[PDB]
Amino acid sequence: LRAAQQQWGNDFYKRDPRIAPLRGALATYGLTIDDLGVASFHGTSTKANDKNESATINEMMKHLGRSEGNPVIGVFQKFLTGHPKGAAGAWMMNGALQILNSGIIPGNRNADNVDKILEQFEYVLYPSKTLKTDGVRAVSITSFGFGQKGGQAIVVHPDYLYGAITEDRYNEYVAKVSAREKSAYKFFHNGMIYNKLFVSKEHAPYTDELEEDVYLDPLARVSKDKKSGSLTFNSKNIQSKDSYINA
Amino acid sequence: LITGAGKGSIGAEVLQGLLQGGAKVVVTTSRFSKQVTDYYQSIYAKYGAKGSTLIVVPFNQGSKQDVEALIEFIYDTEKNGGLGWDLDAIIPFAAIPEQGIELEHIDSKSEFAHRIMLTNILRMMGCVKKQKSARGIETRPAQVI
Amino acid sequence: GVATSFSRKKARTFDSSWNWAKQSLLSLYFEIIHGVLKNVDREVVSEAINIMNRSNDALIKFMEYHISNTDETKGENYQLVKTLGEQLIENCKQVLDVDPVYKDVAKPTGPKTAIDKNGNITYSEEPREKVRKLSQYVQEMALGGPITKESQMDVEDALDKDSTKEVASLPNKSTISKTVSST
Amino acid sequence: TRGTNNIIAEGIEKMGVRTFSQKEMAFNLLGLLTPEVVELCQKSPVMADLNGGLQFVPELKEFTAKLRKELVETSEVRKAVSIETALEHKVVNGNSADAAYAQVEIQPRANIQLDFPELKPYKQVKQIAPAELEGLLDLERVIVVTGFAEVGPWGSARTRWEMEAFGEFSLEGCVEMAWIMGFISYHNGNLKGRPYTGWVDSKTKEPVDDKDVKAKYETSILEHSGIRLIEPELFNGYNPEKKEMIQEVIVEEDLEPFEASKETAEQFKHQHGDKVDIFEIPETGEYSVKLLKGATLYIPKALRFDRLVAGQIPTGWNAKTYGISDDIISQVDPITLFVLVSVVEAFIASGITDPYEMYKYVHVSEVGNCSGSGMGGVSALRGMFKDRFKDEPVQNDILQESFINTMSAWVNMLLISSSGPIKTPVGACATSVESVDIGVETILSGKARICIVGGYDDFQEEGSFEFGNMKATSNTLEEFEHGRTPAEMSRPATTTRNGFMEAQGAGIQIIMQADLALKMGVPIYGIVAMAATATDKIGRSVPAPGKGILTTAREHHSSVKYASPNLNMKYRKRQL
Amino acid sequence: FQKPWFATVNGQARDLATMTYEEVAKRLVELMFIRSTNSWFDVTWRTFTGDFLRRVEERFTKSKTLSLIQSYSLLDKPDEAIEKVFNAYPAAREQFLNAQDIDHFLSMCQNPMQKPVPFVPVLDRRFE
Amino acid sequence: ITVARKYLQTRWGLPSGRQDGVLLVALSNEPAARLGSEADAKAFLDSMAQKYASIVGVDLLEEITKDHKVLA
Repeated sequence: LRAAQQQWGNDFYKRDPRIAPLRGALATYGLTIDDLGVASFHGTSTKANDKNESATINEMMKHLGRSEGNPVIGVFQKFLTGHPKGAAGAWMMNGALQILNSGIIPGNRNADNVDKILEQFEYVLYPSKTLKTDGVRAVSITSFGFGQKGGQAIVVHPDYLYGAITEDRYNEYVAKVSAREKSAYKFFHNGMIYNKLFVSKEHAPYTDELEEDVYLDPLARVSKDKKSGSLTFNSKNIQSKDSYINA
Repeated sequence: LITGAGKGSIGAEVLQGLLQGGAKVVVTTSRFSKQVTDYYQSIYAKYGAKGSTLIVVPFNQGSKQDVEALIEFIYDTEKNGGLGWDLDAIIPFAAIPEQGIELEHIDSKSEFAHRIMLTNILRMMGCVKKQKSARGIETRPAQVI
Repeated sequence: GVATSFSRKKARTFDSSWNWAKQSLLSLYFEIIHGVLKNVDREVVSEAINIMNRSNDALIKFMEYHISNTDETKGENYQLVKTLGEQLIENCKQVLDVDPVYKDVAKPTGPKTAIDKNGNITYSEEPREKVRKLSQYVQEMALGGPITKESQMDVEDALDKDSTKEVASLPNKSTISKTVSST
Repeated sequence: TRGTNNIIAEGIEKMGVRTFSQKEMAFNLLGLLTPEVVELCQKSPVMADLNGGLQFVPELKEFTAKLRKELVETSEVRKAVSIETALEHKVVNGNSADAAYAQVEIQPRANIQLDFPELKPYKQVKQIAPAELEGLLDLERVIVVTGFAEVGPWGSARTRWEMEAFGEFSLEGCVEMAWIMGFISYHNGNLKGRPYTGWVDSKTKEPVDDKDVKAKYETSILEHSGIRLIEPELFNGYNPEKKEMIQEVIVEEDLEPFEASKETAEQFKHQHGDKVDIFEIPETGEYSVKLLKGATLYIPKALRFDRLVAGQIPTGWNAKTYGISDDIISQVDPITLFVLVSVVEAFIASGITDPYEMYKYVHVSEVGNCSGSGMGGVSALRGMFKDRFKDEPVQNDILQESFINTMSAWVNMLLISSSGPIKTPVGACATSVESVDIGVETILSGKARICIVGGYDDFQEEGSFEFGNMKATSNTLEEFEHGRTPAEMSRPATTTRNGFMEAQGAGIQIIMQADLALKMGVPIYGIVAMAATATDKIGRSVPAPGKGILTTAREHHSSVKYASPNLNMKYRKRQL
Repeated sequence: FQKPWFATVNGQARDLATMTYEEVAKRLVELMFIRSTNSWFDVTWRTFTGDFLRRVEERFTKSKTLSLIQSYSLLDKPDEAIEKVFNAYPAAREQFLNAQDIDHFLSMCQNPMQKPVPFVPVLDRRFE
Repeated sequence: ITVARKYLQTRWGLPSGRQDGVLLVALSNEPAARLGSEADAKAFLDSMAQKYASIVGVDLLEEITKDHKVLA
């Protein structure tokens, strides 16, 4: 059943040459090319990069049929944070998630003047000020590195996921998440105040003399201990009939 | 060319007008900052009409050397690092606030202020005259408000 | 105070109206949708003027896409953006291949001082009772007052009532026979 | 003209004279530039009275002055009489009857929030995506982002987003910044007699109210985060203006002898041979070392460098305050501290408070780590190549910390305890996206159901210099020459873009199977719906950008007459 | 015992950092406001819960405004007062007690010049 | 290490194995930077020989010619 779900829901475009990766990526959630609202540019502030990257983003939009008049709105967060080589993509991946969940597209506040060269790329819009929109559907984080190390990632808004699940299930989920948030707000203000945020683990979940038994039972899972109250593997849950029954 | 067009002034209201009409304008600022650069990019991205262009330069109407340097950078061919322009209007609104200075108080400040507000304005008109003239520009007067 | 300040390398030039225009508009747009600008505010008229001041074959395809793609259904605010949008799209079509213009639409004001019942001196800038357009301001000027002794037209504005309607007016050249000088 | 002494404006006007707003005078002035009056000027000088009749009012000075006096007096008598009738009341009618009549103002405190995502009513949810989608997707193969955090120039994901999206901090902004930067420290106990519970200036140990943090610290907080001048304190003394180097010289005549240990004198003689004499000083047991003519000497000198600005972690950041043990601080390379702190902060963002809670839902072997670095351990690298070369004391396992995959190792050894996959990416300036690719794939192959993804790199002396040699970074001397403040030297897509600004930090996110996320009940911040890496073409310039990644848009249009049923969800759903 | 464990909400055992601002205010009124005599058994205990509600306002307000509990007399109708505060700051019903406010609460329990609180707020060293 | 013992012996009266104790106590308290003044180095040897003093339990012109002979 899972494989059928896969064939028709998840990977229907894998073996199709008329559906691009980018196309189908969006298409699985009922999203069109035009739905990719924001492009998180690598924006290195170098002459080489910024032009190339615009051109290449422009072309991937042009080829896939982006409606004339609907440009991608590009952010360039390197303007605020700088360029930490490796940590670049991640920082942009964060800002992308924050954009998705806020509907706010921040502005390249250091765009005194958009390079006149870039006018040709009619599918790109370079904002100098923050736009609070009524929604963002998908961001595109792209980054380039030395040695022809190119890379793209498409992040789609979370609420499209909940569409594919039963109402009773969704409701059950909201319940758990709510309880977590409360208990995490708890945790966070504790560790802020008392500098307890990082707490190094001084033991593994398994005793040394139980280490191998755990690695080998695929159904072995942790339970709260009585004495310590912390999460350990029990002798009674390792290779148990009960854990084949309840699985 | 417009001097004295800082934020919150008759200057900046005239500047917004000019830009809205598609003019090509050089604005002088005395306090050239990020804070001030950011002001003008804001102003341009709001009123910068088709065919308009704003150029912000740091400037001190009190310096003979700045007066000369400025309007030279305006007339000099782009190749030579200039602007390649020819002025049609000059609005020398640049000044310094003298208050609580009576006759017997007139000193260093007022003499300097008099320089910015009169002698160097003369010098400035004089400068663009030489440029135009040294180029046979006899049919394109610059209006001085 | 006479030290030098100007250097050529510190000059900053601003060019890209082509880009700020798409931004200018995509901003008026979310702002109406979010109801920061309501159809009464003069700002929608001001901003209309600035958007028209930058007609591209390209700026048009922008508003065209974004305006034609708004779901009027979604809310009362959405209809407004769409209607205004379409109006604006129309105007830009006309002002294409037309000189940009300086037109101040801001509401004209006058001085108002008031001293508290507790001696608190307060200053406001109020709208002039009998002045609303820059048009009316010119008329006010030409009449003078009684204090200038010896010598040495009604064009009802949709102004603070219906912005979209005034916006539709923007592209049209006013014809006048009763020259204000003759007042 | 009134603008940003107008108080008498209304009064002067009360005489049939007009005063003007600046927009009005500007309109008036602009009217002199109209073609009509311009040509007028060309015929003979024009004079324009833009003075709204003030000309006519007699004794204007004194008249003016009177208005001002009458106003000011009316103000001061009115305010003096009221202040006295008010004291007469407190006398006649007691100050305890008027004390229970003032209201109490309430002042805000900072309530920093985790800012989870919002879950709409399901009714609205099902309106977003097509109804056909329900149960179409194998949620075991939808990769979802569950948490994230960063350590960087602008604080954490929370404070940075605030600055990026808004440009100023909130109360929660400053209070958090002041905390990470070390300005204020929490205190709960007795403060000089009376009990206190709240923030304290850590330098003075005096109490600080939330509502004051801004006035007291922000001015300085701002000066010491983001892209600013390189603070040598933060980099073992790296000073771009006086950069240390040694030069080789041959000693032209015998140096004067110096005392040395026997072990040490022998290390010299081993090196120089014919060109050094060492002799035992019979009384002390130690040797004299005399460098003869011909020997080789290293004489230190200094170099002025171009790159003066970096994006550095806010000044006063301290892995100690996030709660990291001094032993780890010592043992580890700075970059591992960035990584450690964000892995923690990222699990917090995902509502996973104890990592071992994963092992309630998953098997030890299905939690992985795919975080990567471009260089990573640049600091231990130096201790190995340079600090050894000087015989300076340096650890015996700096080699450990120099590796790129050891950051992920300490993460697993201190926090996670997984036996899942451990694939570590090196992708230069894209290790972070490539990391997500690798992450996504590892979960889609069944090898992991949760794994850590992200990137990290540090800014150090030799790093910045070599970038300057590749002409890659922005020249700060030149940026200054152009009137550019440090906060302004990173301007992508700009006409004047001039090179990139270097920075330091780390950023990771936690990714998961959509199905598992739902079951655990963690937040869902987005769907990773695609991730790709692509090489470019034949070349000879390694640092060059290319269009390899354009291939993610590759589809074949040789036939597009009629609609593909495949794209149509309604179709697929029936088939399922 | 005559001193219950404070952080027990409708029979549900729990800790002080796992209550919400509402639950605590309602627990405070529950244990200090004697229903049968429609009276706060001690003025300090009315004073206490006032200081607490004031804190609730302080935390959850965004900008500065003025207190909804101008005088603690308003606590003489405890239920009505509580609803007034939390109506204004609805968020306070959903969030656990801020970590820093826990310290505060426990500090007030240690205030002399107040009738010793009628419960145990904390299992620790001074539990005797 | 030569000069540091002739100081420990001149100004603090320490023989062969007693100045061995003062050097071992200074090795556990080693400066994290090189001392600047020779007077700073003298003051360092002082407090180090008194930390040795209470860990062991014990309490506490030719130079003109020297300058000339150097010259010769």
